[PDB]
Amino acid sequence: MHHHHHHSGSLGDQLTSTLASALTKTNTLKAVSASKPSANVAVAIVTSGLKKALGALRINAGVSSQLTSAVSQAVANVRPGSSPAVYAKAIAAPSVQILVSSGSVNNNNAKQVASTLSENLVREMANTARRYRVNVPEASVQADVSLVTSMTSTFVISSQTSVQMGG
Repeated sequence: MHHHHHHSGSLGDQLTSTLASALTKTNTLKAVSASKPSANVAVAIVTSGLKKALGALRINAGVSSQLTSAVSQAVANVRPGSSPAVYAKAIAAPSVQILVSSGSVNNNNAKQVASTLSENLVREMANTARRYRVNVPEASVQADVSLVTSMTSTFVISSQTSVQMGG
């Protein structure tokens, strides 16, 4: 819908691939996914992490408001009983599309925002999950934050046309 066609790999495409991939191996997602709670609580959990993530990145309230509305829709569509792969994707897809449309993420900070957003999102997501019979030990959450962050730390956008006028 917002993604590009084909040339240098859309920025959102890579962000979602990594963001979803990391969240797919995060207890914060495997615990809630395996718990098979419900789209009702799942939406509230994701929103909690989205608010903190965007708030920590000084993201405009306007864009941060629509991002939550969309992310919640996708997450509320996957329905309960679905692997953490679909949930993470339903939160990154609508996140990258809006993050890129608002300029909140570009070909230079995407790695930073992806690490911080996921770091705060995963942390908050777990906190809320606890109230939904999905408690998570700080020992596990910490690993999820370091894992998602490490992935971005070495995130390189394979885009040929990435000239910012410098030569």
